[PDB]
Amino acid sequence: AIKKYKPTTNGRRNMTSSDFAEITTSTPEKSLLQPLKNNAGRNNNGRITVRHQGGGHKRQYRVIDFKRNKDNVAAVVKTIEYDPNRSANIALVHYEDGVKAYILAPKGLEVGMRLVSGPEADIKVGNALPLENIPVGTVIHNIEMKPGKGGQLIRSAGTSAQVLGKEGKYVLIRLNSGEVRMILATCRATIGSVGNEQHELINIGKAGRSRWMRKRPTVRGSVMNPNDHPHGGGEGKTPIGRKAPVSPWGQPAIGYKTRNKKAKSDKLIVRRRT
Amino acid sequence: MKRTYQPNKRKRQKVHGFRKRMSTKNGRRVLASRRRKGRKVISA
Amino acid sequence: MELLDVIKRPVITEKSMLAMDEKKYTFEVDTRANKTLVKQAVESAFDVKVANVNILNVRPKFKRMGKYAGYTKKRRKAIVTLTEDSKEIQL
RNA sequence: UGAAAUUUUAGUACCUGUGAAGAUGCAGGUUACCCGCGACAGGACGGAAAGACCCCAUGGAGCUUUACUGUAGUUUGAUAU
RNA sequence: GUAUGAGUAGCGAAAGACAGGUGAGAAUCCUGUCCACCGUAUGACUAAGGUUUCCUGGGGAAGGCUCGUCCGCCCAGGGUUAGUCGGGACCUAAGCCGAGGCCGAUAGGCGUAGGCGAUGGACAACAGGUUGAUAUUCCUGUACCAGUUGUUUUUGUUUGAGCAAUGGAGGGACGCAGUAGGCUAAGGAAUGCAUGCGAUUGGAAGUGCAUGUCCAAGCAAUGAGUCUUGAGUAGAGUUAAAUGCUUUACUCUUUAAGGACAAGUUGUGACGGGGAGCGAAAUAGUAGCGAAGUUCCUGACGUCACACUGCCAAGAAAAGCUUCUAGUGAGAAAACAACUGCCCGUACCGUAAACCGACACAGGUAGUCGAGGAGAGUAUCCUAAGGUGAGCGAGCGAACUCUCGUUAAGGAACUCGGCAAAAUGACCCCGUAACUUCGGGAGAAGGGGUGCUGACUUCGGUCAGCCGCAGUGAAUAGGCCCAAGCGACUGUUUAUCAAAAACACAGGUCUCUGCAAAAUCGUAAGAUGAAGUAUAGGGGCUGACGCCUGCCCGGUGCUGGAA
RNA sequence: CCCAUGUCCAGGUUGAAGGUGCGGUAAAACGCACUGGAGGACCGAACCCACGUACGUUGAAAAGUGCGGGGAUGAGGUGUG
Ligand SMILES: [K+]
Ligand SMILES: [K+]
Ligand SMILES: [K+]
Ligand SMILES: [K+]
Ligand SMILES: [K+]
Ligand SMILES: [K+]
Ligand SMILES: [K+]
Ligand SMILES: [K+]
Ligand SMILES: [K+]
Ligand SMILES: [K+]
Ligand SMILES: [K+]
Ligand SMILES: [K+]
Ligand SMILES: [K+]
Ligand SMILES: [K+]
Ligand SMILES: [K+]
Ligand SMILES: [K+]
Ligand SMILES: [K+]
Ligand SMILES: [K+]
Ligand SMILES: [K+]
Ligand SMILES: [K+]
Ligand SMILES: [K+]
Ligand SMILES: [K+]
Ligand SMILES: [K+]
Ligand SMILES: [K+]
Ligand SMILES: [K+]
Ligand SMILES: [K+]
Ligand SMILES: [K+]
Ligand SMILES: [K+]
Ligand SMILES: [K+]
Ligand SMILES: [K+]
Ligand SMILES: [K+]
Ligand SMILES: [K+]
Ligand SMILES: [K+]
Ligand SMILES: [K+]
Ligand SMILES: [K+]
Ligand SMILES: [K+]
Ligand SMILES: [K+]
Ligand SMILES: [K+]
Ligand SMILES: [Mg+2]
Ligand SMILES: [Mg+2]
Ligand SMILES: [Mg+2]
Ligand SMILES: [Mg+2]
Ligand SMILES: [Mg+2]
Ligand SMILES: [Mg+2]
Ligand SMILES: [Mg+2]
Ligand SMILES: [Mg+2]
Ligand SMILES: [Mg+2]
Ligand SMILES: [Mg+2]
Ligand SMILES: [Mg+2]
Ligand SMILES: [Mg+2]
Ligand SMILES: [Mg+2]
Ligand SMILES: [Mg+2]
Ligand SMILES: [Mg+2]
Ligand SMILES: [Mg+2]
Ligand SMILES: [Mg+2]
Ligand SMILES: [Mg+2]
Ligand SMILES: [Mg+2]
Ligand SMILES: [Mg+2]
Ligand SMILES: [Mg+2]
Ligand SMILES: [Mg+2]
Ligand SMILES: [Mg+2]
Ligand SMILES: [Mg+2]
Ligand SMILES: [Mg+2]
Ligand SMILES: [Mg+2]
Ligand SMILES: [Mg+2]
Ligand SMILES: [Mg+2]
Ligand SMILES: [Mg+2]
Ligand SMILES: [Mg+2]
Ligand SMILES: [Mg+2]
Ligand SMILES: [Mg+2]
Ligand SMILES: [Mg+2]
Ligand SMILES: [Mg+2]
Ligand SMILES: [Mg+2]
Ligand SMILES: [Mg+2]
Ligand SMILES: [Mg+2]
Ligand SMILES: [Mg+2]
Ligand SMILES: [Mg+2]
Ligand SMILES: [Mg+2]
Ligand SMILES: [Mg+2]
Ligand SMILES: [Mg+2]
Ligand SMILES: [Mg+2]
Ligand SMILES: [Mg+2]
Ligand SMILES: [Mg+2]
Repeated sequence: AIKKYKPTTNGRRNMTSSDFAEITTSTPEKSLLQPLKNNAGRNNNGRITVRHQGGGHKRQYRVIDFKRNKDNVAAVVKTIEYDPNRSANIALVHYEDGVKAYILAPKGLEVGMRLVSGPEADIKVGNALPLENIPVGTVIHNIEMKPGKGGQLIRSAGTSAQVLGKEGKYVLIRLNSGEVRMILATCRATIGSVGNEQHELINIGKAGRSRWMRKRPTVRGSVMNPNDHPHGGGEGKTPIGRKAPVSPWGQPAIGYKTRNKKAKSDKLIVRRRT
Repeated sequence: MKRTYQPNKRKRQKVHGFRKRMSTKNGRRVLASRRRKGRKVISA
Repeated sequence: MELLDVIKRPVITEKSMLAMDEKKYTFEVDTRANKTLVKQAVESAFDVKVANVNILNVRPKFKRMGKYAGYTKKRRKAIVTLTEDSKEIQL
């Protein structure tokens, strides 16, 4: 659940966090840890390409098994662990053959569940099946767009998609955004919804906490200089003073769509949203 | 009052060293120019 | 290099004479000579048995005559200690 | 022990007047023996900076936009693959 | 080049005095005595940087803000010793280079394999002595690590000991905060011990004074303690294999047992070394000699040890190393003796006169140690070890300027403005408002106590007495209150005239983005976004929280439509 | 500004969540003690910063010093690469 801190200090005032009740341990799997460096929004040229990123706490990457292509044997859920890299929690699972892996933790997952993957797996939270085998109306997550590539869609905490129907070699899906689109029927998905639904409700509370989470301050364009931002300049506070608000590089910032107009995936997107 | 020049042997060589100059075409142009001018010391 | 070329000359100073009293002799050696090579060269040249060789590099020393200024040549100094029951080097 | 800014040459008063219209230096008159030392800062339109204010130059630069003319990108069509 | 200003400004934070010596010449150089200064440093070590500035003997042209017989200066000689210390022959991070390769008017850009790259990991020696200058480097003593030869002793030679992968594994291997415990340094006291001395200024042979009051690494024995369940069965895996490792179910065990760690202690290292002090000539305090080394108190975030606990922001890699077989294999292992072990750095300065600041410059310079009294303390004052007296001085004691002390009566009348200064300041006790988001406000405010000596104390007091103008008697320590605007808050900002109401901020909202996402860097390749996936990411605006956020879609943008 | 890897923050103070005990109830909520040790928490050295003022202003200094001043476990300081 969400615990609210008493307003002992102005910084702590109105702050909330998770109790981490679901988390069963704090010792990740050594075999599955990998090193990660904080790119801080800088590409191979060393230029800042994405603003407002950098600093914050050190992290280790946990190798998640998005593919769920090990259908031979059952995987027993050993622990539910905190993952610094993603909003959702992960689950360490042991395959009966001794292979250890991490998966996303679906809502309602519990230690001891014996998950299975493959066409014949039953429709139970945490199981993985090709979309063709998942009955309509089912709630799923960790959907892959191409067979064997591994789950890409519906992975954030609390997210979920629903199977609407079949057609041809494609399966009709409503994604978490409300967009309805076709996805290749041989793509896999995990039954259920991503756990840690409460994540959205956390109140960060103070600037230092965002800095921990690797967000650097965001400076409004209206308080820059004209050579810095189209909104920059002007005496005193100023209105936008343009036809429409724009990003630092002149791209309109309200309502202007950016999806490529000749996207190949229009043929598969049935109903858009966002 | 910390001043601009903070000596450091390694940094001098890595930035202005002979091998650094030779690693790039423009660095070699500098060496050629120093030689043509006749500088006793063409590199750091 | 030739063993005869390894050792250049002795060093005669107050410190080196005190060392002789302990049966260790100081020699200037080729700057590229390692103490193992120095040991071999001393043995061949003087028929003595060497117990240990301590080598050190003498930096070039700045000097100036009149309007001109430069540096003395760099040197390599090796202190060779003979074993007991060994002949002394006579200079 | 030992600088510096400044400096056309100076044996370098006051008043009233004159004058490029605000004079140590010009006119009339007055005062004043020669050379310094310790202090003050009224003046030398004192020094420092070829005024930043103001105006001018068919000067410069940064910035803006439904100024003019272009243009990177973005997009649409024809055409080749 | 030389004047003027002008023999003028300045001679760069601070205490020196005198005697003696040296010498042509001395405030300035040496010696001595007293005095003074720093002492969480102005002491002791080190990294960088500097690069001979180190030592010895000379010199006084120039440099030194004076002088100079002297110097970090000039002249001549000399000085840096490593299997163990730091680096290389070990490992890798960020980053960099990059066979082929990708991309690209040229040049080139990018990048795989593979490498480079410490600030990190790994890794065998310490104590004392010695020189004018080096020392975990030389010497003495006592070790350890890797390896070679040889003697001896055991055991194996192809039903084969042993070694052993570039392969399978284990391990290395990691955050922050919080106290608690152990141990040792460190510190203190003693009518503990040892040595020396008896004062003349009135008193003291004693509970007087001064000084000292202990030693490695290694080896052996142990050890405060710390962590950890341990077996068996049946499977399944670990590209081949494995007795290794991972793992699934099932039994038994789990106040334990077994196992893994462990500061430190004792002994030996030590018939050695240090040590107050005594102290030689033939010329010093130097050879040399050399006593005691107890008890008690305090006690470390130094070490056990990131051990335990808690927390969210979730806290490197690789090698070394340990195992497993696969392979390889006729030699192996032990003890002993002798022997081998390369390159680079090693001087000296280093909170500075030797580094960065043009200077022998009131500035800046990472890390370690950093004592005593009072004290919470590394604050503060005075001191220990130790270091230093600041590279112009001698007079005089005017104005004026600066820095500082005091000030009758008044007490903000000053002034743009209480600017500056004054006042408050420590600890203990009593007591403490509006308002409030219930946390605060709050050290609100306003008061009281503080020294010394006895007595008694339950040890914190209390009672009694004494002294002064005054008892945190010095130093170091908040002034407070009422009210309004702005910004919620801690933060950030114009290095060098603006620290703010400006920026940020948590929160709100709008909007883009279905993943080769949008966005951005780039001609491209390739990147970031993200090894993330709509509870995510980018962009615009607003800015905690509370109550709220009205009307207008005609115009301009955006979005949709398609006759 | 950022990346990787180290390192620094004397000493005091306050007392969040949680936990235990006792009350309380059908069980609770809840109350009182104790324990516990949170915080862009408090006071304050080193450290970092630079608010006021005097002086300096051919400076000791091409940005400082004296006296005060703010932060000082963090959005922290700082070293190396
Ligand atoms: K807050
Ligand atoms: K998370
Ligand atoms: K902002
Ligand atoms: K503006
Ligand atoms: K030159
Ligand atoms: K005129
Ligand atoms: K005047
Ligand atoms: K300009
Ligand atoms: K002159
Ligand atoms: K003159
Ligand atoms: K001399
Ligand atoms: K070494
Ligand atoms: K290192
Ligand atoms: K073995
Ligand atoms: K050792
Ligand atoms: K011992
Ligand atoms: K040395
Ligand atoms: K004390
Ligand atoms: K002290
Ligand atoms: K002097
Ligand atoms: K006088
Ligand atoms: K005066
Ligand atoms: K008055
Ligand atoms: K108040
Ligand atoms: K009193
Ligand atoms: K105070
Ligand atoms: K503000
Ligand atoms: K704010
Ligand atoms: K407000
Ligand atoms: K401020
Ligand atoms: K700002
Ligand atoms: K609001
Ligand atoms: K936003
Ligand atoms: K707006
Ligand atoms: K915001
Ligand atoms: K409208
Ligand atoms: K409209
Ligand atoms: K000041
Ligand atoms: Mg952003
Ligand atoms: Mg602005
Ligand atoms: Mg613009
Ligand atoms: Mg504007
Ligand atoms: Mg306005
Ligand atoms: Mg050496
Ligand atoms: Mg006239
Ligand atoms: Mg006139
Ligand atoms: Mg005349
Ligand atoms: Mg004139
Ligand atoms: Mg003038
Ligand atoms: Mg002009
Ligand atoms: Mg004058
Ligand atoms: Mg002086
Ligand atoms: Mg102090
Ligand atoms: Mg000297
Ligand atoms: Mg000398
Ligand atoms: Mg002189
Ligand atoms: Mg090493
Ligand atoms: Mg490359
Ligand atoms: Mg090539
Ligand atoms: Mg070692
Ligand atoms: Mg020395
Ligand atoms: Mg007497
Ligand atoms: Mg196999
Ligand atoms: Mg301790
Ligand atoms: Mg040394
Ligand atoms: Mg200095
Ligand atoms: Mg003192
Ligand atoms: Mg008065
Ligand atoms: Mg009075
Ligand atoms: Mg008034
Ligand atoms: Mg008045
Ligand atoms: Mg004031
Ligand atoms: Mg006092
Ligand atoms: Mg503010
Ligand atoms: Mg503030
Ligand atoms: Mg400024
Ligand atoms: Mg300011
Ligand atoms: Mg605003
Ligand atoms: Mg604080
Ligand atoms: Mg500093
Ligand atoms: Mg600043
Ligand atoms: Mg504060
Ligand atoms: Mg403070």
